[PDB]
Order: sequence, then C-alpha cells, then structure tokens
Amino acid sequence: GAMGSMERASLIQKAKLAEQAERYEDMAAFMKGAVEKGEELSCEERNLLSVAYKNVVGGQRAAWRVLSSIEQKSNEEGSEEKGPEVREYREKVETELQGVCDTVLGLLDSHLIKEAGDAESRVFYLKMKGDYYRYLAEVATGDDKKRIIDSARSAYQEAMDISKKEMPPTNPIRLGLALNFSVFHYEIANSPEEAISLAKTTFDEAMADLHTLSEDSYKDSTLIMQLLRDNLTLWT
Amino acid sequence: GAMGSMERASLIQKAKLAEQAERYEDMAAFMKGAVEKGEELSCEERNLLSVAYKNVVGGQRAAWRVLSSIEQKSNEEGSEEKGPEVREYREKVETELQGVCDTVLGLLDSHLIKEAGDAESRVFYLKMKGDYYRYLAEVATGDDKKRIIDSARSAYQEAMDISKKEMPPTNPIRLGLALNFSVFHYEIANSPEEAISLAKTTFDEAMADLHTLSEDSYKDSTLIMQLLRDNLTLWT
Amino acid sequence: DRSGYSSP
Amino acid sequence: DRSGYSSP
Ligand SMILES: [Ca+2]
Ligand SMILES: [Ca+2]
Ligand SMILES: [Ca+2]
Ligand SMILES: [Ca+2]
Ligand SMILES: [Ca+2]
Ligand SMILES: [Ca+2]
Ligand SMILES: [Ca+2]
Ligand SMILES: [Ca+2]
Ligand SMILES: [Ca+2]
Ligand SMILES: [Ca+2]
Ligand SMILES: [Ca+2]
Ligand SMILES: [Ca+2]
Ligand SMILES: [Ca+2]
Ligand SMILES: [Ca+2]
Ligand SMILES: [Cl-]
Ligand SMILES: [Cl-]
Repeated sequence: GAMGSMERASLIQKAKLAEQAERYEDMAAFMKGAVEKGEELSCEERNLLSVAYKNVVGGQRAAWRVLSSIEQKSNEEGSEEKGPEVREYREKVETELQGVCDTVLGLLDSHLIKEAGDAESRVFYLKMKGDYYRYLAEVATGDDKKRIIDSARSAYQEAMDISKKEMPPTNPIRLGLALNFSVFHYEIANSPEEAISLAKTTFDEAMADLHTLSEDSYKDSTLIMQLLRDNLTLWT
Repeated sequence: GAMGSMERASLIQKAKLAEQAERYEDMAAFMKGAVEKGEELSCEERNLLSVAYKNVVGGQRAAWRVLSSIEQKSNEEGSEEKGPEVREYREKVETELQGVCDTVLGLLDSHLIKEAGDAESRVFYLKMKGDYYRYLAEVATGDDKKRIIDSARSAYQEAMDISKKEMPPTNPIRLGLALNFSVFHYEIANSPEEAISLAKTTFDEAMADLHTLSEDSYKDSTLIMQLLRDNLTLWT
Repeated sequence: DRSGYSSP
Repeated sequence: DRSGYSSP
C-alpha cells in the first residue's frame, strides 16, 4: 500500500485536510490507508471513511447515468449509427465505479465488520455493505444482478435487525439505514409498496421518540426524517 | 501514450462525452491523445483542449489555495504546532498542479505553437502558454519565480502583438487574452495600474467596434467585456 | 423513479 | 486582490 509508510494519525489528519480542499479521491486513499493499519475506527473516523467514498462513487454514478442515457438514445429507432465509442466510454466509467465498490467491500470484509462488536459500528458497516452492493446493482445486467441484489438485501436486513434491537428509533444511523433500505426497495428491488411502508413506519416511530432528545439530537434526527418525508412525497 | 491505439476522431468524440459527464481528467487525457496524433487542431478542438485542462487545473488551484491558507494560519504566533502534515499535503497538491501545467506547456512546445500560422490559432496557443506559466507563478517561491513570471509575460506579450495586428478589438480570443494579461498584471506582476489601464483600453476599443457585429457575435463579445468591467469595479 | 433521496 | 476574474 502506498500509504504503508505514513502514520495512522497523519493519514487521519490529511483526510480531514482533503475534505476541506474537496479532494475526495485523496481523502479516500488516506482513509483506506488508515483502515489498513488494522485498528478499529472511531465514530469520527468511520464518518470520514464514508464521506470520502460517497463523494468518489457519487461522481462516478452521476457520470455513468449521463453516459447510459446517451447510449440508450443511440439505440432508439431513427438514431444515426455512431460507432462503439459511447458504449466503450460508458464501460470505462462503469469498470472504474465497480472497482471503487469492490475496494470498499474489501475493506469491510478485511476486517472492519468482523471486528465490529458495538451496535453503532456494526450497523454502520453493514449499512455501507448494503449501499455499495446497491451501487453495483445499479449497473448490473442479468442474474449476476440477482446475486448482487440479494447481497445488498442481506446486508441491509442484518443491519436493520441489529438496529431495531439495540438503537432508539431516532438514532441517525438507524434512520439513514432505513432511508437507504427504502430506496433499495423502490429503485432496485421493484418493491415500491415495501419502500413506502418502511419509510412511513420509520418516520412515525421516530416522531414518537423525539420528546426524549436534546435540542442538538432533535436537529440531527429531524434532518433525516425530512428525507423520509421527501421520498414519501415523491412516491405517493 | 495510453491513447496511442485510439483513433483521433474517437478521442475527440470521447472528449465531448467526458465534458457532458463532467469527467474533466478523462477529457484532458483524451485531448492530450488527440494532440499527440500530430495534426493541427480545429477551432472546436482547441476549445475542447482548453476547457479540459482549465477544469483540471482549476480544481487543483482551488485546493492549493485552501491548503496554503491553513498552512499560513499554522505559522502565526500562538498557533499550536501540528507537525509536517499540512506542508506535506500542500506540497503534494502543488506538485500535481505543476505536473499538469508542465504537461500543457509540453503540448504547446511539441508542437502546437510552431505549426500554428493563422492568427486565431497562434494567439490561442500563446495565451494558453501565458496562462499555464501564470498558474506556475501563483505557487512559485523565489527568483525561480522571476523567470516563470517573465515566461508568462513574454507569451502574453507576443499574443497581444499578433492580436492587435490581425484581429478586430471585439474578437473573443483577443478579449479573453487582454482580460487574462490584465489579471497577470494585477495578481502576479504587482502592477495594478497596468492592469487597470489595459482593462479600460480593451473595453473602450471593443465598445467602439460592437456596431459591426451580428446579434450572436455581439453576445459573445459583450460577455467578455462584462468580465473586464467586473474587474475594473473590484480594482477601482 | 430514481429521484429518491438517500442518506447524505 | 486574487478575486479578479479570468476568461471562462
Ligand atoms: Ca506508527
Ligand atoms: Ca483488534
Ligand atoms: Ca439519419
Ligand atoms: Ca465513431
Ligand atoms: Ca460492464
Ligand atoms: Ca471490536
Ligand atoms: Ca487512424
Ligand atoms: Ca502538418
Ligand atoms: Ca497552545
Ligand atoms: Ca501531526
Ligand atoms: Ca514545491
Ligand atoms: Ca499550420
Ligand atoms: Ca435515488
Ligand atoms: Ca483571480
Ligand atoms: Cl474509453
Ligand atoms: Cl501528503
């Protein structure tokens, strides 16, 4: 690893600098280096890891969508033949995206998940596993696709089971997990009714627990609840 | 070159796709490949080259500025010692920026400028030479700095001399050259009065020639004239 | 369909 | 000082 010679603490410091500079590929590489030191990650460090890779894969996903739309239009009747270039370049972006997803999944498997015993860490990592399989599913074609979809589902379901047993219904990790699993149902699994049910139940159970919270915790939870509401408005 | 096996026309097609996808590092690599085919570039192709590298170096410059500001604050009295990491990471970004500038300068020198005989192409390339030396100057420390500043100045001055002889005062290339050379004077050469004089003279001579233009040419020229005015408002 | 918001 | 606009 190119980061093998750098101190763990220096990697974390530089990840924070890279975030401030909006250098997310650098941020991700620093955080990968930190994970590969072999120690467990703190809450803050888990968030740095997530932010870094979310921003990298988010740019790739957006690019893929642009290119896929151009490719689909090329395949309409009356569209002039333009050669292999759109497909080739879509495939290039796709392969790079898959590579980033495989890198994240690899970190989770070696060895973040197996060392994570506390509910906050275990749920966090299992949610990430679901998310990165979901991104793989977005570009998958076939029943290859089926096994990827099932991997996402399984990770999300294990995270949900732990979160319901171990965390309050307002916990931001639990809420963001439920939000993302509802998106999985709607966008990936062709299960809009399951998506809507999950978002509704999650919102309502969180609303009933807000009275327990401090001002600052209330703000954190209500931010995510608003996203559940925004999806329900789009979907109904 | 990694692009040596790809057709020139395919490189240009993919550069356009990369622009649509906001994949500017890819766009730049495609355009570098196209230049290295050895043929001269059309007007459209020159613009693709410029857009690609402008966006790459622009992200690097923004990151450098963030990191430089953090480093300067670290060196204030009362600032706690935090080790070498801010300097190291600023230096990393700086070296990558310098590398992109050296790549562009290398394309211009081998062999875009020497093959460019028409005023539109020659001015375009000489302006680019000035711009990329200017970006090198922004991060240079010393009298190393002096020779870089002089290289920028020389390129801009040769471009200005050609543009004044061969192009109308409303030509967008001529206007953007004058705009950038005025920024050079203000930001790099410590010559605010020269910057203001140049911006004023350029604006006024363009205003006097707008009557010659079509609606669409008028729109193109007045867009850049507005930037001259915006700088004059900041500087006076 | 794809416009649904995921966690930020 | 550095806020001056260059060509887009
Ligand atoms: Ca150590
Ligand atoms: Ca251990
Ligand atoms: Ca046709
Ligand atoms: Ca083609
Ligand atoms: Ca593929
Ligand atoms: Ca543990
Ligand atoms: Ca050929
Ligand atoms: Ca020739
Ligand atoms: Ca102190
Ligand atoms: Ca340190
Ligand atoms: Ca340096
Ligand atoms: Ca020629
Ligand atoms: Ca979505
Ligand atoms: Ca400026
Ligand atoms: Cl490609
Ligand atoms: Cl570094």
